[PDB]
Amino acid sequence: TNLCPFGEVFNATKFPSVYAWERKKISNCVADYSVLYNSTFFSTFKCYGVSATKLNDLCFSNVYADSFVVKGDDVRQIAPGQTGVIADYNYKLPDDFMGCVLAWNTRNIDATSTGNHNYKYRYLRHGKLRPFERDISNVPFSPDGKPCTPPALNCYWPLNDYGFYTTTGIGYQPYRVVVLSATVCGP
Amino acid sequence: TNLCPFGEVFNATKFPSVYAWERKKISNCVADYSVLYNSTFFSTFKCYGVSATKLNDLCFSNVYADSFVVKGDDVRQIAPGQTGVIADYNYKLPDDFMGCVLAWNTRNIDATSTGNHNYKYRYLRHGKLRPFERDISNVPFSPDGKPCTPPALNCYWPLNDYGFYTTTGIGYQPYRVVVLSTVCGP
Amino acid sequence: TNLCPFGEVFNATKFPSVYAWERKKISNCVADYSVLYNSTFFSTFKCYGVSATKLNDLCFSNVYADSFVVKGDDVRQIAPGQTGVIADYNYKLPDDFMGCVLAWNTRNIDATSTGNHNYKYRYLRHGKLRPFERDISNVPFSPDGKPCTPPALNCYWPLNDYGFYTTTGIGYQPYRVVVLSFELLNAPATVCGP
Amino acid sequence: TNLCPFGEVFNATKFPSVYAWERKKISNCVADYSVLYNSTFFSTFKCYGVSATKLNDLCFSNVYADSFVVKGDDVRQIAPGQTGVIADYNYKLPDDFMGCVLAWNTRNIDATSTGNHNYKYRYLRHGKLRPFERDISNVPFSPDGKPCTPPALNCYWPLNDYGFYTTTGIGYQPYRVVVLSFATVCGP
Amino acid sequence: QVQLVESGGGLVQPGGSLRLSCAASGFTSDHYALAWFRQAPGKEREGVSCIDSDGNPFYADSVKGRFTGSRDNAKNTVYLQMNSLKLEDTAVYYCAAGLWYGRSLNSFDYDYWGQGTQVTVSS
Amino acid sequence: QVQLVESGGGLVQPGGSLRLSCAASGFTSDHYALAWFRQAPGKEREGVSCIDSDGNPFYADSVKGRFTGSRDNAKNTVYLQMNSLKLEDTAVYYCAAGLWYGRSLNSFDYDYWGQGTQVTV
Amino acid sequence: QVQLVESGGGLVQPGGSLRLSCAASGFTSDHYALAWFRQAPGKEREGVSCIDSDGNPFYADSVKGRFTGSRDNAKNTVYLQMNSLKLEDTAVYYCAAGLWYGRSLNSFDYDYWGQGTQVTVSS
Amino acid sequence: QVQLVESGGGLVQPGGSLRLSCAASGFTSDHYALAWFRQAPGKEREGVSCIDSDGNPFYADSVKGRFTGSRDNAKNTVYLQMNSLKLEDTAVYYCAAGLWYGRSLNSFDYDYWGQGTQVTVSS
Repeated sequence: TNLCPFGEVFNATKFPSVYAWERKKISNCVADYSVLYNSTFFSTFKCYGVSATKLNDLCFSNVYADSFVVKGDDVRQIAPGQTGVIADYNYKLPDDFMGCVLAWNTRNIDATSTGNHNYKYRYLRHGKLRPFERDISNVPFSPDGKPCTPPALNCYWPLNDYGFYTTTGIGYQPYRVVVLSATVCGP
Repeated sequence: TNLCPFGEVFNATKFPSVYAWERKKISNCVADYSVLYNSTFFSTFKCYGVSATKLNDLCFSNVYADSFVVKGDDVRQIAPGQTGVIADYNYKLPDDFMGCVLAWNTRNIDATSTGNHNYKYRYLRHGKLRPFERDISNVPFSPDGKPCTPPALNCYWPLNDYGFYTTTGIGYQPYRVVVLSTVCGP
Repeated sequence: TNLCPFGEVFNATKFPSVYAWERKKISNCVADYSVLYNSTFFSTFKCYGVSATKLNDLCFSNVYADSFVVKGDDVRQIAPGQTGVIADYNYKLPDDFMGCVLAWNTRNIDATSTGNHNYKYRYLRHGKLRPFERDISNVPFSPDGKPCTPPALNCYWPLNDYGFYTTTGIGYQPYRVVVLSFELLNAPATVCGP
Repeated sequence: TNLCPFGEVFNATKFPSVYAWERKKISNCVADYSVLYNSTFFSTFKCYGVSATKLNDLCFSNVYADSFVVKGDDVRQIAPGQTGVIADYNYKLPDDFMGCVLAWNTRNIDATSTGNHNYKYRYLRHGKLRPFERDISNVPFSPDGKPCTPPALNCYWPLNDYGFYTTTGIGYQPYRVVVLSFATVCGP
Repeated sequence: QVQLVESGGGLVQPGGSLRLSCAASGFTSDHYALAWFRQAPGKEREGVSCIDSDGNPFYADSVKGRFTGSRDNAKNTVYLQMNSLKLEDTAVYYCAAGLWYGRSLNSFDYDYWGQGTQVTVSS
Repeated sequence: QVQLVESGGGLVQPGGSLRLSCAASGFTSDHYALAWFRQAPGKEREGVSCIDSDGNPFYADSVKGRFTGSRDNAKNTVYLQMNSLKLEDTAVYYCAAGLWYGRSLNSFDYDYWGQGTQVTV
Repeated sequence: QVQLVESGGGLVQPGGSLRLSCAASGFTSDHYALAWFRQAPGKEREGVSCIDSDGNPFYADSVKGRFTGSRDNAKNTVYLQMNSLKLEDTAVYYCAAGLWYGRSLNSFDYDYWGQGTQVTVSS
Repeated sequence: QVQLVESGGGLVQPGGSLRLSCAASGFTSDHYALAWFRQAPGKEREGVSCIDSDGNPFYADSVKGRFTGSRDNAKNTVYLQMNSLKLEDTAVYYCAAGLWYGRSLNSFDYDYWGQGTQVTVSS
């Protein structure tokens, strides 16, 4: 009877960095995906292994929504078979994934003339991520594996920052991504 | 509550070569895929993009079954994203495929001590195949495209032969493949 | 004794399109490759399988220089193992290549505020190119291969044009490329170093 | 002048495993590589980035020869751009490599009906090898990095053994490899 | 490999109409969406229209009501009719497909790009 | 990339028991099928057992009723318990995976091979 | 991509001669050496003859003095003359290419394989 | 695989000096050339300095006499000394490696890019 709380994730005031992505579990509701693909709010709406039109004719146990933020040239890395720093170290999707990817430009809220460097992503890690694996540790990376703090030789900090100004192209502009993976049914 | 005509394809005495593969249309029936994987008749039973256990809870308009025969080393080419002569020129599957692949050894019925060369495959074509495209032409291939005489220079026949003996290993033995693409589950 | 006529190729006023690239044979001269690597006239100077420094201590029978013009983002395709329209249909390098690639920006001579579309490249062909193969034909491409004239359906022209304006970045800006090939199999060698 | 002591490396009675490969420095001699290419002693003689006929007219400071032994199916990994257990963890070649690879079958000398497991190769390491990098350590591998002795859980030995019998095909048979990398070694 | 070939571009006058075609040759997938992109000198290629996997098309807000795109089922050609042209519509138009069983109006999602057909609106 | 690590092989006498473990490394997908293979010296690589994509396991007819294998999905480790050993079960045992939903092959046409752990009787 | 096409196989009698052709429809991108392989039912693929890229030929121990192989310099065609045939030379013959300067008569060094033309010397 | 990690960037004041380090990880080749690039917000990535595989450096005209870069043979590290700084030198600096023998001051020839350490010049 009750409908799924989608606007709580889309009308959300604050979004986290990619490495600290968040997942909200959806259960015991009727999701009307018809209004979503027919809405121009999203510039990117990609569904893998299934067309969104047919989601209205399926039931599911639970639906998961991973919310995070990356720049444009790194939105394509949220995809099966894709490699790269965002896919290797921050958010990996399985090649047999079945779901949808949603994204839209947010230069209006995440870009400043001074530069909004609050958004960080991981560029160093010991081994890549499993699908849906989440490494939010912030211990200084080292090649030898032996823990070091200082900014001395062969010791680096693990997270790096996105630089979001207003002059950059859509490849460097912030996009807000929401990935979607018998209680949650169609109409 | 009509049943799908499955046994008519599996217990079939005659199977075609890969280049001339055949498709049996399934319609107006209830497909119970659960009973099939519980049978040891297939040595190879791989499903792509869906689990066979959940197929029992799905409806479809029509189901297509492509029957053909290749050797072992050429069974791996029957797969999405796979390349090779069988996939390039004989039977190409789409990378976004959703279905199952079935195979089993048939050395006992398709191999002879002299060599059973009735099974042929295409190794020359002008361009690769689209998904589910079927080229059963037997015109002497030429690079220039101009039709020529087959024993002439730069003029070859398009089909080659499988040699299926009893003395060869299981890599060279014939396997019988069936690919799966109102028709509901129970 | 006599010096190699390099400046005739580098200070040459006019350069051809990529698909119709031209090659000048160098013979019977002393080539000093040290001055070239030490000169900033080229912004891109990439040598494959050999260092330009040791060419100054080497002999060759004849040296070949392929001159042509492509845009910035497509200079990366002038390399062994590189794919793409320029490598597939206009200029293919062999994977066992041993030589050097030279390039430099020429927006001052090949870019206009209106657009210089005189430079064309091939984007359609029936089969990719062999190493050093050159197809300067201008026949309308067809999928079936059968020749067609009609610009009415399923028949397209093989050449497309570079649009070189002044406002675009160096990725769209014209670079004038000169590729250097060698040869030794001829028992007498003629192009030597100092 | 002095001739190069090649037979000392090729007619050698003892060859090391791949992970413990050895390199012999050659200096102060005239190598005539033409006589080698014309000899049937090697079944595989592949040269990368250079022709063997023209090597006879070239000078070098010192010549290096890496000797080791692997099976047929693993000979293909001794090549630029090649991956695999032997190439990743035992002997890595650079993509810009310039030299020659020599090999020949030695089932008559390195295979027994009982199984010759004396030849070992590395299948576990923390990170791949640099070109010409050599890890002859034999410390128990661990995924977590924490050193462990007990071989029961999540702790494995880094080396594995080749089982070389006479009944297996040439894909499983031992071959003896000699790799050559690169002014004392000149032509005539 | 994969090939996209645009055709139909040329010099037109304001208020007029144009038809652009682009055909896909090599496609080992089955459910790819097809879209049209335009780029002016010194600007980033904007998403003009994006047609679903054999279904409904989507246009950018800047061309809504003026442009119409569609696909062919038998062939692998998408058409885009450009009505009521303006002077800002001058650009080099590209077709792009991408292999994702969905739709997007962003340039960074399109694994496979076509070629440049010039569209000029002058007098 | 992906790596398969076998463990548990050793010398036994007939009638005994053995357990083999195998661990998978590269998880570029989630519904991978896992199987066990053996090959005697100079013989063709036989399919021993195949465990579904987190489902039911399947054994070859020659070892049915004698062997039992299964995996843990959380630990991504496959185990194979080998009861009632014989002398014909002597072979070099291999771990292999494969990227196909539910039931999968018994033939050798897989995608990822492990490393030969020897079992002797 | 690369493609090799064998031709010339057929039924012959002992003591005769045969010539087999193979065409290299692949890229000249490298300095590839080309070789000849045969395989009988239930046996391992033997390296028959190998002609390097530099023009030098090499034969297997079993056919030395009996077989002669060569390449076409202008085109990409390798020939194999088989003189003084026997019944043990019966096998399915393959063309193979390898991307090095030297030579090899081993099956595992041949990254690119041709098709199979059958040669029978029975009766 | 390949990994490039820049280090040494930070907030500085005009007239000072800086040293930047970047380390190479997964290079299966031997003589790859190494270079320094800088990218201001909304601007095209400028070539700062490029040191070939043989150790010889090449600088852009805008930093000649002001910048000094060099490589370490033993360690896979490239260094860039930045003397006589200005406020227009504020940019995100990148190291990039290219798989040839010579030099290239162009961004499009490298295939392997670093992650980028920020350099800010304030007062």
